[PDB]
Amino acid sequence: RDNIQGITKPAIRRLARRGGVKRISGLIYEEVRAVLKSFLESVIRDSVTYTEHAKRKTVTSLDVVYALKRQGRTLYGFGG
Amino acid sequence: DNIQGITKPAIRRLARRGGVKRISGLIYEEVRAVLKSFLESVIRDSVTYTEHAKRKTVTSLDVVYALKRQGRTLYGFGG
Amino acid sequence: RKETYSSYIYKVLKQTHPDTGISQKSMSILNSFVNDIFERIATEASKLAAYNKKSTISAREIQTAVRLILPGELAKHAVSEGTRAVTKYSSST
Amino acid sequence: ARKETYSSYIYKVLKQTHPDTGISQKSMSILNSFVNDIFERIATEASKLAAYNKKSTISAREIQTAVRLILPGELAKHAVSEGTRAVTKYSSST
Amino acid sequence: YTPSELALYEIRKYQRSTDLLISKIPFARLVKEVTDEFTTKDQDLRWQSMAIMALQEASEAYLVGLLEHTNLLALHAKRITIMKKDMQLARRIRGQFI
Amino acid sequence: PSELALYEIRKYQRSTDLLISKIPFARLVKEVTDEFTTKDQDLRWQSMAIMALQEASEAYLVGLLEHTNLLALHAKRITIMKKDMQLARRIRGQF
Amino acid sequence: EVQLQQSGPELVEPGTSVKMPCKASGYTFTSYTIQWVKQTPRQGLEWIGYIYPYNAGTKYNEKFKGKATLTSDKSSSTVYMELSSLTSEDSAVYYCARKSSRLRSTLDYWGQGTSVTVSGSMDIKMTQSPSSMHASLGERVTITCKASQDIRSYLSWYQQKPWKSPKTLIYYATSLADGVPSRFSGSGSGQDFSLTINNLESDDTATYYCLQHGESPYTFGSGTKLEIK
Amino acid sequence: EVQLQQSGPELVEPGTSVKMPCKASGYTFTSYTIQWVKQTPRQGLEWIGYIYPYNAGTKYNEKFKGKATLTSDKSSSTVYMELSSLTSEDSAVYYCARKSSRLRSTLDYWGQGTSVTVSGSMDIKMTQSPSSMHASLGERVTITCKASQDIRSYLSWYQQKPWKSPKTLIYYATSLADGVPSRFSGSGSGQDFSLTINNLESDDTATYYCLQHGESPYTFGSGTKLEIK
Amino acid sequence: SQSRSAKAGLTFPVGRVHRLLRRGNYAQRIGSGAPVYLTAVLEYLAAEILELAGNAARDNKKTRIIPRHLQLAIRNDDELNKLLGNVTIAQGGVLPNIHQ
Amino acid sequence: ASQSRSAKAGLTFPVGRVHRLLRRGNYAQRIGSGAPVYLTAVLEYLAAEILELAGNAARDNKKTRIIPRHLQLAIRNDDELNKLLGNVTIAQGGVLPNIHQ
DNA sequence: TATTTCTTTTTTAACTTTCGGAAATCAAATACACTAATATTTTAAATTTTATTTTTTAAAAATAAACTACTTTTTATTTTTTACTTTTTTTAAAAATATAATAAAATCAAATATCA
DNA sequence: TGATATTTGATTTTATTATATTTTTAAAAAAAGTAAAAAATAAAAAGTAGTTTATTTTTAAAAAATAAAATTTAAAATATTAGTGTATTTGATTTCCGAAAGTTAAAAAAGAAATA
Repeated sequence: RDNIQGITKPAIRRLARRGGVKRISGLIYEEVRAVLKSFLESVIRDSVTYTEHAKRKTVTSLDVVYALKRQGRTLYGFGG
Repeated sequence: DNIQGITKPAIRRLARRGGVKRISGLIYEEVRAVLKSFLESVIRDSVTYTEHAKRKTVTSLDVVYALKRQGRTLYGFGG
Repeated sequence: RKETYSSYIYKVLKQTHPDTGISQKSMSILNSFVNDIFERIATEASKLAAYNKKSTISAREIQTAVRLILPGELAKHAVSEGTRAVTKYSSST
Repeated sequence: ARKETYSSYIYKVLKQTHPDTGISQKSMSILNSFVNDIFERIATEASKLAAYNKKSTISAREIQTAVRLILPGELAKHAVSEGTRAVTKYSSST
Repeated sequence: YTPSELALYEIRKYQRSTDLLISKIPFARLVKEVTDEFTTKDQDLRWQSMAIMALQEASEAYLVGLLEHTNLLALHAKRITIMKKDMQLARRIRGQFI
Repeated sequence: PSELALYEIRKYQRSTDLLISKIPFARLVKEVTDEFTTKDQDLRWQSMAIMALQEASEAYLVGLLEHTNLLALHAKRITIMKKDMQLARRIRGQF
Repeated sequence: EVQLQQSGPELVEPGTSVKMPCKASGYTFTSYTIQWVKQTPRQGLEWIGYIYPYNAGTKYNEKFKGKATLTSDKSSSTVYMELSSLTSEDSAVYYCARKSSRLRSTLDYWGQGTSVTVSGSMDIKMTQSPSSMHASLGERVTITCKASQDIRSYLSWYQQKPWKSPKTLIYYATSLADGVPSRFSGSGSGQDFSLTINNLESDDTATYYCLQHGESPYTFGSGTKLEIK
Repeated sequence: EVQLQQSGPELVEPGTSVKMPCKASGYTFTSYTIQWVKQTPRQGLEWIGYIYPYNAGTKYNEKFKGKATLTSDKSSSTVYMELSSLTSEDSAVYYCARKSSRLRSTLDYWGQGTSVTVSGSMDIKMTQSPSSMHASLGERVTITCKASQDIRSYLSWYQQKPWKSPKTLIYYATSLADGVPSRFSGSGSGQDFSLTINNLESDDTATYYCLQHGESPYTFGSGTKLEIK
Repeated sequence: SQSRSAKAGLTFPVGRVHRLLRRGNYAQRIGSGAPVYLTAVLEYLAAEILELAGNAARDNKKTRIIPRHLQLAIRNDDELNKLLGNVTIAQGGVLPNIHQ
Repeated sequence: ASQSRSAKAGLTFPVGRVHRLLRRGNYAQRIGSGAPVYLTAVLEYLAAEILELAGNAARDNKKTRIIPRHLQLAIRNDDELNKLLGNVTIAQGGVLPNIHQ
């Protein structure tokens, strides 16, 4: 259906199992979806600004790293 | 002691400004420890800045720069 | 001599509220604000230029820096206010 | 030299501590990013230190004081010891 | 085994692994949907594969950290069920609304 | 009692004064400075530097206590306890 | 994009309370205030008040102090408006409109509006001189909005078609709104402001309003009907 | 300005377990490991193990596994070592010493020590060449500690006066420990290292140990007791 | 000799911003029209902050702007709290808030 | 003969390239001759420390290759290295095996 | 305590040309993200029971707050000595700049081993 | 056992090093004026101590809410080839801005100044 629904409930259960969670309320899944959407919106806005400044029509892996570094979340392993 | 100079009423006043309705008894020593650790970090950076400039006095600008180094920017004293 | 924005902040205020005043400490606060925002935008513009193998800061670097630093409608109004100034100055010069 | 990396020197440094141990491509990319990140951190702090004191030169002392601010605890002590020893060897040759 | 035992086994299993837990194709579709609302005037933006991979790595790291803090808040109130009310509180004590 | 606490909360949020005394804080800052430099070099402290450091310290303490109070209400309490402050510090992530 | 979804028409007896939902989608709820406006034939457009969902802070037009009450629910991105003790004149159409917190901003997007049907000297007087005018299919038009006291540039221009929610044309007295044809142009500052339609069209038939937001109660214009032959 | 306070001497019969603390003050408690060392006259100094307060991670010597257990309490800033199933040979002096997590740093501060009395092939063996030597004042003295296997530069020199805690002289085989007169010098790499005392003094009478921390079990030297006549 | 700021229609100085950009180690060459843009943006931000602070000062029957008015103006609206999220304003107090 | 500056100071990392990156990086008008050598020594020390910790981590798994998991284990298991890299994500690093009742 | 007018009075900013350099600009060869089809399987969704946990109520316990009355500090006023920051001059020392000639480090495949 | 992924040796474009020279900073040395500290002293608020009350946190149990398991269809992600049309990147040329002295004129920060 919707693209947010593509983040299936088993995936969120796996993500919580990595975080050390034993039990999960039923209302968590929509909240996790909202949190992911907000994070993606911020980072993608910054990344698209970086891409459009360079007069490019593709978003390279360096724009994402620069956007994440702006938001204060440095990411090693993809350049920069 | 100099840490005991930060008295119980002062901590209660700070808590009221935070909106706290009633304070446990073990909070006061924990607040003293938290304040002391904050001071150690900020004063370490400030003293490093002061000694770089070959000065014997800590100016109002050294504290501001030490604060800004840690993402705790302060307006009203320069910079 | 200590350079400050105080002389300009006084005249900018007089346009909005011709009677209110600014105390010394609140003017120090506003001066620090202006310096801080200048530093932020200039640093982001320099990073933008360095990222793109360019050796000059232009109005486009500053525009993109404003769009990255300022949030939302606040950024939208600063772009239009800054574009009006570059246009009028260019025509006069 | 179209693309410049530190990978040639990280191999040499690793081939001293662990002659047998190798390193993957992703790990080398991570270490390249780490070295670039720390370089830009210390250089930025040194530039600010020179700006605050109305000096136009980044000397060895600006770099020392920048290392002391960025690196925490016992990293700063050993890093200052390592840097001070390299400048002494460089100057003794010249 | 028992439901309590299986959760511990799953926790240990998913802490050892380093691979990505969200599927690739749905996340790519979500990224393209989100980017369509920033470039919708007349320009369509493409996405490199490595760009989406970096974005997904960063997103999953952020989500795992947030869920760890949510679990801490759940343990604070003497519960083991993480609820909606302590994800919102973790989201706000950290401050960063990303 | 239950009413007076609200009055103090209302009064101390209106003011902008420094809630910690000045001389004890100056003594504490001069004591802490020794652990970093007291060997042969004793540093001196400008008055305005002390004022700036006090303002920063009190702002940090007030914010941490607000987050602690938010934590106490999460566990359905009115008393803020030590575990609340420790958890708030841990979740904030910076010291 | 941004839409302020609004409920359907409601009929009710006097002495009663009614709630209207104004759902907001396509933007961040807390960044913008929600403004409520009522439209009648007798009084034109009146501004009721606003709520700021970020801190839940409200401001009320003194004529509606008590009759209108705003609450906001951050969970469902909706703002509710309560009219109490309904009276014969409380019958009108009620729009919810989005305004940013920035001072230069105007009421950007409006809601469809609910039709509710029942069965203060220091205001800024907004004098719209041409009450109506007939024009052909491509000459130019000028509409004047004078203000009693000085409002610097916080004046925006609105076009409202028959049986439709208004549309923003100008804001800050010179700036062009988004997605607005370049022929529309506004000017003026201080006391006297003007709007101009350069190339008249078939789709330019509507009532044109001037709105000021420099002072505490926002006072709309008086209206201007323009028929094109 | 760091002190690792340790409890007083305690005498136990065989079979009753003992708990000894390491109260640490003057430093950030979580950033440094706490190392535990046993000293006897039959074998000399031996390394039991360490605890890392930051993650409560432990590592033990092969001999002492099952005979020692390390715990930490961050709230009280205390590290305990507990011995179980005691024997008359457990009678010794147990020092608690701090070592930073840095690979290069050594056991830089030692506790006062607590004295209790009860009433490996692949480990590198470090060999000190002079077991004892006499030297007048102002003469050069050299001590050699060879290594069974290769250690790059991880070797430190310790001076222990009679019935006192050891003092750190040189770490990383060349670097002078903080607060140590420049008369002391270190040299060597690989398997051959040396300690040199340039100008002897009245109080330079003590035993001098070489300690290597290159491999998993840390092994002290045999000992070399300088004497001055 | 018309000044650059008056030529652009601003109050804040364009020449001083050009001098601060060149001597600040930002780029090798600072193309013109960048001081104009930055000066316009700086003037806009300062004017917005000042106008909100003055509006807060008038509502308190005060004829002067004190740090508390500035703190109120910044914390009372979004997009200015976000811009100044990490900033402590001296003598500014805290925002009045109580919990249930 | 010509001796490289890194060989002159006894380093593996490049002193000349660090000098060049400082000159074109817009940090200061002038760059002293001692700054590249200091910075190169610090960078080499930090890289060697992390590499050797990661190698020790790799050995304990009976592994010869270093993968990002070993770097993540090396940094997160250390306190000062964790403070230095407090807000840093490492691709494919996972999370520490941390469970608490 | 701010807010002025005046007066300085150095100190910047504005103007003018002369050139060196960087940025805009087509054009071309190419790398590559995006579709379509397929299919084999891995994963996810849905119903239903049950088994674990969270919420509510009632008593018991721990513990903070509120007076009340005294001490212990702080705070404000002068004040003197003492160290420390700031300003000028110069002169020794160090970095910028240019130009060949050198020495190193990306690239491209190969050779066998390596690891997981 | 298997075979994608890492370790290696030779070509070659490209920095790195070296050598004179000129400028320029930054490190002494002598004043000269702030500005922090350490005493002395009473007003004057602020903190400490103690007991009792009155408020809340904690505990144990029973009713309730709800999430994890177990199957069992059903939907969809992986992987692999196929074409295609787009957009990225690299090289040569006119255009065009920005730098670099030298200079002249504004303009902005300090100061005793009047009134506010």
